[PDB]
Amino acid sequence: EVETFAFQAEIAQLMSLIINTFYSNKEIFLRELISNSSDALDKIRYESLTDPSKLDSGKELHINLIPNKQDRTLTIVDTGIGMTKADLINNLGTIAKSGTKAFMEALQAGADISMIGQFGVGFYSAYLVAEKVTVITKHNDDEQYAWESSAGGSFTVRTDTGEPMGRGTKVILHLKEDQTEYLEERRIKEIVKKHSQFIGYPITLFVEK
Repeated sequence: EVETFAFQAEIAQLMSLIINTFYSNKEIFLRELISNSSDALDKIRYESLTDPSKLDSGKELHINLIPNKQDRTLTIVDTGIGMTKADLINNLGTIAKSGTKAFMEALQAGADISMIGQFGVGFYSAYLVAEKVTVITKHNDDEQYAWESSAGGSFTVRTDTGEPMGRGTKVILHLKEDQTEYLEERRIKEIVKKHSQFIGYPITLFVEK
């Protein structure tokens, strides 16, 4: 049972700008997603300070990067607070309407696409490198859900029957054909060291057979 939704017009505009603008510095997508994971981990850590049972769904607070060359996917897994169904529908827990408004003024007033995370909408930088994004998420207060979009103005939400997650978020990037450098170990390591060297959670880069 799959529900299909229209993006708000402003978010559709943000996504088309990300997809259509010539902009070579695509690697920042990974910094933005890792920063989102760190923010999500901070949130469940804070809740756990006054309620330890918040971590009954998993005590480890971490970020995994899982490349798969056969599937042409890069998956960013975190054990943060996760998202409810309502969060997913409401632009993956972001204030994306007002954030987009600010970002697009900045782009005409000098800024470039790499500054996107300063406006709270860094998630959508995934579409610099992905033709499709799948988000699997589990929040303590809701069931496990899958969000998905290939842009084009719509996204889907369904209950996820896949592998149970415990708590957190998985962002599956179905990479564009010309963006497979982001599956190579040495490229991912370089980007993490350049842009994510001070993230306060372990980031484990998985290797492949």
